Amino acid sequence: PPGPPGPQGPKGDKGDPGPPGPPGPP
Amino acid sequence: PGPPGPPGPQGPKGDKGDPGPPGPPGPP
Amino acid sequence: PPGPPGPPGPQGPKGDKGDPGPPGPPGPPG
Repeated sequence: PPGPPGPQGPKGDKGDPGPPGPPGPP
Repeated sequence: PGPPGPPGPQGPKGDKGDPGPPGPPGPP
Repeated sequence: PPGPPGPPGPQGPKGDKGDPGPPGPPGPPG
């Protein structure tokens, strides 16, 4: 009989860093 | 009974981060 | 003998959300 399911796969890559924030107020 | 199968697939890439904080108030 | 290797495991977790971006530029001189 074939054996049990394998282990959980690795975590995905971290998402890309976000963009610079907006300018401050004048 | 056979041994455990190979590892599962790598998970998907995370979501893009948020835009950063607003910059500092301008000076006079 | 022991049977053939079994099925693949579950999908790994999604990656963490990315870091926030850098601070925005200083506002214009008023």
